[PDB]
Amino acid sequence: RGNLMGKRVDFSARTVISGDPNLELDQVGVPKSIAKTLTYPEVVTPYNIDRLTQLVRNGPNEHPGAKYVIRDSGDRIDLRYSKRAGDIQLQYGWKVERHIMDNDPVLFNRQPSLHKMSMMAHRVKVIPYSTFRLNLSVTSPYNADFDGDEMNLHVPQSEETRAELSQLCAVPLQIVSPQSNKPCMGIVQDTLCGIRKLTLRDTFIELDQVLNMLYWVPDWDGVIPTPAIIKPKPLWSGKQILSVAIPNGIHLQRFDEGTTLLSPKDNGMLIIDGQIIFGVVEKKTVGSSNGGLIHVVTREKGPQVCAKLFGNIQKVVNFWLLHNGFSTGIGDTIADGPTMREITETIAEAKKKVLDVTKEAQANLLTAKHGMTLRESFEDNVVRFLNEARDKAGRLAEVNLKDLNNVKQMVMAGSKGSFINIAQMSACVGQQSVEGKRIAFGFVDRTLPHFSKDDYSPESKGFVENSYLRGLTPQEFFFHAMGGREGLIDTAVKTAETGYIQRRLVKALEDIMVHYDNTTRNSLGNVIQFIYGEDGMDAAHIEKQSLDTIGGSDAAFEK
Amino acid sequence: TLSHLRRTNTPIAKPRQLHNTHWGLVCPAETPEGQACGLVKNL
Amino acid sequence: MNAPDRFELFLLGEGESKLKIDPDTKAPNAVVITFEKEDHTLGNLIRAELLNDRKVLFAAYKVEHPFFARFKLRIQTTEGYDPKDALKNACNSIINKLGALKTNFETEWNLQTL
Amino acid sequence: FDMGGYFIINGSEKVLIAQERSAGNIVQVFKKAAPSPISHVAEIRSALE
Amino acid sequence: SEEGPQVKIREASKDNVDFILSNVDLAMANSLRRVMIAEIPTLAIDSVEVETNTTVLADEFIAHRLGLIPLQSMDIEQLEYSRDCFCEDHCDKCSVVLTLQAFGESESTTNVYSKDLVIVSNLMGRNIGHPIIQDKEGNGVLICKLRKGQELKLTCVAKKGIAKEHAKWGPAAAIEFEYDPWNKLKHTDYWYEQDSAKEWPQSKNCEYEDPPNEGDPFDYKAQADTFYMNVESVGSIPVDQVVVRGIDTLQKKVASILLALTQM
Amino acid sequence: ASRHGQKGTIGITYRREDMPFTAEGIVPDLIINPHAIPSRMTVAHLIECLLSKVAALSGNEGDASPFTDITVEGISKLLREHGYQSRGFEVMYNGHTGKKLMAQIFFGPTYYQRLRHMVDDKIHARARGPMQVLTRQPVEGRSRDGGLRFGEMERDCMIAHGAASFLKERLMEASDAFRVHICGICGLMTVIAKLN
Amino acid sequence: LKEKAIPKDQRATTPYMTKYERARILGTRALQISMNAPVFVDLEGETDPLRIAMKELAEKKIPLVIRRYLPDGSFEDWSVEELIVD
Amino acid sequence: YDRKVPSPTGEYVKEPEWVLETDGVNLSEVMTVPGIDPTRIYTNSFIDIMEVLGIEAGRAALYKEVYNVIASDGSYVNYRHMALLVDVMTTQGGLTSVTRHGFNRSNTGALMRCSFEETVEILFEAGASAELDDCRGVSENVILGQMAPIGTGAFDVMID
Amino acid sequence: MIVPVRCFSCGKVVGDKWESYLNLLQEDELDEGTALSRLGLKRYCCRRMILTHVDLIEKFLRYNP
Amino acid sequence: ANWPLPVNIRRIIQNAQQTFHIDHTKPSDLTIKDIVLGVKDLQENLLVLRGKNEIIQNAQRDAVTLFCCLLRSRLATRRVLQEYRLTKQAFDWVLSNIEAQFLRSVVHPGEMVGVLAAQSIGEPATQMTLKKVTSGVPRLKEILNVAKNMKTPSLTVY
Amino acid sequence: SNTLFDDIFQVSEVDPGRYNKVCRIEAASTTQDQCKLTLDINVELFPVAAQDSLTVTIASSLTRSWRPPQAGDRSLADDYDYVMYGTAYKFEEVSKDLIAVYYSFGGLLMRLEGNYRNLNNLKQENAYLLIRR
Amino acid sequence: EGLVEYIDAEEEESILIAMQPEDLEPAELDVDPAKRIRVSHHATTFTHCEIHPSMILGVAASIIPFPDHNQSPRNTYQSAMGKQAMGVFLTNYNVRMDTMANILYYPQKPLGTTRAMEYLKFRELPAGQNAIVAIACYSGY
RNA sequence: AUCGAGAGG
Ligand SMILES: Nc1ncnc2c1ncn2[C@@H]1O[C@H](COP(=O)(O)OP(=O)(O)OP(=O)(O)O)[C@@H](O)[C@H]1O
Ligand SMILES: [Mg+2]
Ligand SMILES: [Zn+2]
Ligand SMILES: [Zn+2]
Repeated sequence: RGNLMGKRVDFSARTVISGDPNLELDQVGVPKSIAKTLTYPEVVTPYNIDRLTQLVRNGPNEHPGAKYVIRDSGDRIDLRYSKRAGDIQLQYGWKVERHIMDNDPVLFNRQPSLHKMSMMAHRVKVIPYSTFRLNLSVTSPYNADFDGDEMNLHVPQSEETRAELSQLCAVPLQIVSPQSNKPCMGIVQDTLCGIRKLTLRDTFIELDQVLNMLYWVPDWDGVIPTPAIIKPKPLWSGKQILSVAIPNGIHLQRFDEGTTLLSPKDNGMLIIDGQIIFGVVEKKTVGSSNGGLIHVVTREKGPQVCAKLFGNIQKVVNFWLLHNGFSTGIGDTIADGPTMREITETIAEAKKKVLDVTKEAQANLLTAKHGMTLRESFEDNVVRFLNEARDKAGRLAEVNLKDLNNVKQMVMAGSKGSFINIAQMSACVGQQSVEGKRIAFGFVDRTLPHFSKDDYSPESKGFVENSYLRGLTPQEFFFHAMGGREGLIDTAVKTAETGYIQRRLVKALEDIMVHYDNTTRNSLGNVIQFIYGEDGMDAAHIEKQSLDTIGGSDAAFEK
Repeated sequence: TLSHLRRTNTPIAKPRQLHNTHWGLVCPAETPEGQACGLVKNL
Repeated sequence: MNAPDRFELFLLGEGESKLKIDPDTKAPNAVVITFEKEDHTLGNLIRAELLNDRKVLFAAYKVEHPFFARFKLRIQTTEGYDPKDALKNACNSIINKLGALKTNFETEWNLQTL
Repeated sequence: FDMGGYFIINGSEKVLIAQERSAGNIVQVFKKAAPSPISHVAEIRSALE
Repeated sequence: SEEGPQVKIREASKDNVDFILSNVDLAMANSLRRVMIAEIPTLAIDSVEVETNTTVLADEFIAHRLGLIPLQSMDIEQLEYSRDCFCEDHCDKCSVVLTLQAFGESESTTNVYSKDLVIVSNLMGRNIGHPIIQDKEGNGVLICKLRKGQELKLTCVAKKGIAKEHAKWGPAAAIEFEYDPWNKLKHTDYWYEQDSAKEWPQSKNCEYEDPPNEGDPFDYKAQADTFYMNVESVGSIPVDQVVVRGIDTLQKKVASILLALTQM
Repeated sequence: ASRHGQKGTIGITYRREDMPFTAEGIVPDLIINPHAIPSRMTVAHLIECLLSKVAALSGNEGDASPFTDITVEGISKLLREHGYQSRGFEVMYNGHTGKKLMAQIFFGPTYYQRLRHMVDDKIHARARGPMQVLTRQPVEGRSRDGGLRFGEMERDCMIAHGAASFLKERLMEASDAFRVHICGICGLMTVIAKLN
Repeated sequence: LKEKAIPKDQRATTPYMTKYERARILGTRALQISMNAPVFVDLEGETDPLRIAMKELAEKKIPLVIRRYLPDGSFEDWSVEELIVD
Repeated sequence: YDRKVPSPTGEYVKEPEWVLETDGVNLSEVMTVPGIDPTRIYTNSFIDIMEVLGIEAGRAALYKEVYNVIASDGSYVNYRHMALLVDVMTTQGGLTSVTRHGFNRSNTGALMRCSFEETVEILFEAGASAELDDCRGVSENVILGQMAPIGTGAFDVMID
Repeated sequence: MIVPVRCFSCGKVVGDKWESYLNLLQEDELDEGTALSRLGLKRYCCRRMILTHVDLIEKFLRYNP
Repeated sequence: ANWPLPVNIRRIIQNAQQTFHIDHTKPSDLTIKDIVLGVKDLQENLLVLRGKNEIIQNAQRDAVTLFCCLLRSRLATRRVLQEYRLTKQAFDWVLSNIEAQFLRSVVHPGEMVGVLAAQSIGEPATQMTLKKVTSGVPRLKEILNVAKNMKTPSLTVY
Repeated sequence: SNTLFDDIFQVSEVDPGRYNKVCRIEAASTTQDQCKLTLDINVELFPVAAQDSLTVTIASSLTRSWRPPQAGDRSLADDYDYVMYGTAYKFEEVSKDLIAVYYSFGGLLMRLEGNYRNLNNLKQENAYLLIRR
Repeated sequence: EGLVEYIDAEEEESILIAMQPEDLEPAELDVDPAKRIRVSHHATTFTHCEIHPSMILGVAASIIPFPDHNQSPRNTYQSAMGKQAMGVFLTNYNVRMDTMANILYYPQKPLGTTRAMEYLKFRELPAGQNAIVAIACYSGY
């Protein structure tokens, strides 16, 4: 297991990673110190010799350089310590161990390697700092974060291996993932929030900013788009400028909820010939989702064009957002005074409902359905009451939040946040649960020594009427800590069991390959499937489409 | 330093979870993340 | 460890010229100038003053990376107008304005008392 | 500010982590598993003073 | 007076000058503030050699503090960049050498100030290298504290530099910048709970511009032309010189661009 | 990292001119993304910002004690008394342009902690190097100039990609390839081989 | 054993070139070019062996034959010129 | 249970219907009970499904259980991957577990089996049975440092 | 451990102020906000340098060698 | 109605309506025979397995049945004219593009589909994070280990 | 290279929804009972009074990279106060002897309903909308 | 003097504790909305009272500011990271030859402090700095 | 080298 299936390897590197908005999706930022350490063996040809000699003259101490020269005899000339490091006269067929240079195939990896996406080929770009740099839209396949994560880099040593990395493992190829038959990369974080802000009909751009954004797109045609508004002042829309990033010939049609062809609320999406007709751009349009811009552009234009689309969109949106600004404060968690009154009244009515159900149960007037304890019925009813209370208070809060509220902005764009976050921060965090039940009596008939015995009230069993803004009480805080400990245990313990499961799954199906007769066989030749997936289709080239004959009435079918 | 001095260990039916009787005796928040989660406690 | 020396932000290196001028493909009468060892201070002023010029159809400056001190200026001008001359005129107008500012501030400061 | 509470062995400062055990001399009743022939057990772990 | 930008100095002191810059595009005012921060040169300690150190502070700590010391740089144009003067390492024409010797002779703590720095190089009659003291006591920046029996003896070489190389060569501390205090241009979109007027505090500079009128439509064509600035100096250089040299350095950069064209 | 579980690493270092500035000329020592906030749900971070802003302006210590009646409304009343907007927002200008940011920025003093993880204590790269005696495989550890391990999961990942030659290169040419002599009849590497 | 060959007429394997065999063909050709091998397409300012091999694949001048093995042990051989690249 | 069913018009409509859920499994006896629909009865225990209805029904129930586990999280995995797993389990004619008991005991080569679990026992029994490893497996070539018959390694490149 | 020479964010020198500040608190019986005001520290970035500083050098001085 | 299928017919139709500038006012130059016979020919053209013998032909017919159902629903004669004002040129281009995309959608022999399947199952499992029935990773362990005794057996009677 | 359409409408309602600067506009054609209009207007650039009467025009001209007005030697084709450029996305028929046309000026939308403009408003990227007080 | 007692957990089983002394007060509505919802105790027969509820925390969690407004796992994370924070671990650091030591140049006391901190000696020996932090999107680095 | 311990995602 430890020396044959896996082993430590040469020509490897590893370091902390941060992200770079100005790096390309398939590119990786490699520190100079790493570049001067890792070498590629390059055989001198008439094509490369004039460069190679220079590198060997440039020396191993400064990049682009080289560290070793291998003669025909197999002797290695060390350029660090050699009296002949100066007068080297390269002969054809010799090998030069050149420094790793820009646009060189490497394999980039993050060690929880659950995906083939976890190891992807990248184009080297050498950088002046100690961290690995990578594009934001490539974080998702690696599950990468910049809170301190370290990533690893491997260097091919033969041209065949470089071809394998560039023709199979390249990042643009892996855009459409075979699992889930959808793209795995998309527009995230600042780019996504800014793209929603930019696509708004209210967003208008002046001539100077328009020109700078147009130049910012690397493949700009130089044709300044005709401004949407002309006479009172030449005003472009954000959609117009962003349409420059969209390649010509791209058509995207999506209808959302109540979307007319007049799109009154700017919902939905219509794009014709790489120009957006209506709608606000958000996670649906430009995320990893099926039928998004990434899937459509990869299928129609090709993986390379989509990979460049990532960078073009990022440049435009990041520039506009930098000059627009975005922020979040405690003011984004405050709810109106009347809204807070209504939230507390919702909590109080839920408390009254719980109390009345309890008084009913104590009177033995409750009747439990078949297969359920009377106490089980009581528990289910109280839990449902309190969960409904939390959800209703949170919805009150979210309706109260204005469009300028930045948490609501991030949720609308889809860059971060959820409804439950708004509810817990602004209205109340609700009921805490351990092992599927409310907090129990660790003490005799009491959850805490501060309560009376045989107390079943919501606050006694771990209901937090307080939002994170209001602040948890002592008992609420202890109950919440009890709840969170369970999640910490689940992380630290689940990981091992899921890893064991994945190892067994991989060892069970490792030999399963599609042979040249379209069958799916194991090492011994036994047929697992006579055709892969029973349709013979690679999972990446597959999208959900509707079968129009199956649905509807017979009359509509006839028509 | 203080924290390393105020530290316990439980060598091994639900030891890891924060028990009710831990109130006021063991810190509810301070625990290692990883294999020693819940088993290692701080006073 | 890997950090470039701070002096690289303003000192031109060997084989590096301040301005590199290259014709622009996909546009008529347009040029791209690569200001080396320069930052936003010069770029924004030059671009705004170019935008003042009537016969300048396009002017935009970008910094392709925060790591490196350099920027790119794209200028497209009217037929019969060399973009290099447009840049020269923008520079001279900038300098005239700055000199006027220096003179007027000096008079005002001489007026003040403390 | 140093609060002490440690030892110095061969120049290295060393702390003794408290070891948590269940008290002896406590009688506890546990239902044995359903397949087990005995329904309940009462156990005492008597430790000398 | 002269056509173009127009300055009205509201208040002025040796430390701060608060003025109004009129009839100017924003890019120019921003470039001027960036130059005032980064590009106007000063003199600062860029080399320290420690003969003896028995203080509780380490040498790197003290050298960093010494580089942070403000030094007179009014005549800094008569000094030359060390990289731009032909000596082997440094000379009198491109550097100023200072000495610091302090012994804790007193039982009570002996403090060290920037006044305790002495100059060994020949100034050659230019106002340069004198440590800046604005303390009413006359004692400088507290460099170190010494117990009885502790000595610090070292030599500093101060050279010419800019804040874009290291913040120690910083002539100005903080520059206050505001345009359109009434937000007539609508260059910002206010964040509010109930009312932007009530929740957002009013600017002082709001008095200087005429208040807006609700009946009139929004002036789309209008661009920001009047700017309210306050420049505060460390004291290594007078404030008036801070702004004047910012102007001059920006001019020099533009002129070097023009010369680069002529040489192209 | 701040005192609320918000860990992060430096992505870029900006000089004061490039940094966004308030009207007072104040500048952030540190800029964090709003996107860290809504998912983590650490309100106390923003409350620390607000309370510390009031504490710096007033010169009095801020009481961030748990289980106190310190409310955001009162702290914001104090901050408004000090002339700044009650919710801690401040109008800020782009450093590169001088144009007012359309947004108003949550701006304030926050306690931050420098952690024991630094990049230059982590950097590693090997190429060729020292090898362990028994396995003839690259040694372990940064301190020994060792080789990063190509784990079983990584072998599986390369298998899913279909890059067989890269796998053979990682598994022999980069770790422990060796040439040995076997007898055709014996079937075992018991051949005594004198090459010269 | 002997004669596991299948005649070109009645060959059932895919007329198109699999991503894996294109990758191996390009890699082998790039290795050959890197080891000072003759090039059968005229170069146009091209010096990377992989790009030379890609151009040769486009112009169908790579003189290599892919031998595909059916699970029974019979082999079907396709010249790179025969196979379709898409 | 709500249910989508063809209306007389042809359109699909929601017909709620009564459904029984039982805490134990006695499949064989229960489906013979009158008044039920024996064609639609279902168990969450797929082994009973295999016992009562045959191996194909076992494979179908296996896919159903795996799918529901995946879809509880909201996670979606394409049919083919789960189908590959289920067909691998059911291709022997019975339920082969992904365990040292189920798939590691097979006719496959010794090295591939020893790379998972019970390594030395497998190697010893290979020595005693005089087993011959085909080396057709990936793990065998990985141990031998040879190119596996995987992707690039499946076909053979030959000169013209 | 000793007073920072200048405010990290502005660069306004604060190393000359420290001692005065202390005498403003003790001799004059002043509160910290007004003391920082008298020292000319008007921006809170400058105020935190003096207000939150801990002068650990005094503890370091007590060590005999 | 919505299921994962190889070739997105709708996108191809929109591409045709834009590439050839379809005009609704003008009458289509397509024959009824053209539409019906061309769709039949396109069905004949799509091949997953290329054997001549009848069992392989039947297997291919199986493999293409559902996609042919989609093709028939999307390219019916009333739809090809009334729903989209497709000219004959657009129709022929749609046919050829459908064939090309389908042939590009086929699996490439050499895909290590077992390893891909195992990873595709395992990655969501490790991401799983948390009523009357066993669920999640424990239930998955039960399923994978063919555990004779499960925590929550259940029978669903209709 | 001439005018495609002209009319004078009256505003019924003006409604900004979640928009500070843009308003949706409902209008009815004068002298044409069956002709109506819907439009997204920048009210900050041109406010729209309720029950206001406005002249509206659609033109083909008066691709090529946009050039600023420079010296104004280029002559306006617009006595109008509000002009936009857009692209039409759909051309549907609402009923026999009636048509409806959709336009998108940079995401600002417009829908016009009238019977006779078969030759006019042909499908094209080209579009100029003009509005006079 | 019997004003304070030591309570085992086993003895905790048999007692009734109040969180604050104000709970032992008469009752007779108009409240500040921003304050937390505190339950009317509606209970009697108290035998004890907590010294202060914030004492349930350990040394590490006593450093956290406003942890009652934070989701608990983040409090755990911070408790694990304050031990990784850098500061003056002792004032005699120059005297001892520790294998590794890291010390801040200019340590700052926190602007937001716990009342527990005084007994933890944090303000006297801090391990962080009061950095001016802006929350903003700015070039997206 | 073995064994233990602590941390990181
Ligand atoms: N699509 C996403 N949606 C919501 N939150 C996300 C998303 N992606 C990442 N996160 C956040 O990133 C964190 C998840 O931790 P993550 O799984 O990335 O770390 P890990 O290395 O896998 O395990 P650990 O850190 O516990 O050792 C959480 O804070 C989560 O909220
Ligand atoms: Mg993480
Ligand atoms: Zn000199
Ligand atoms: Zn300051």
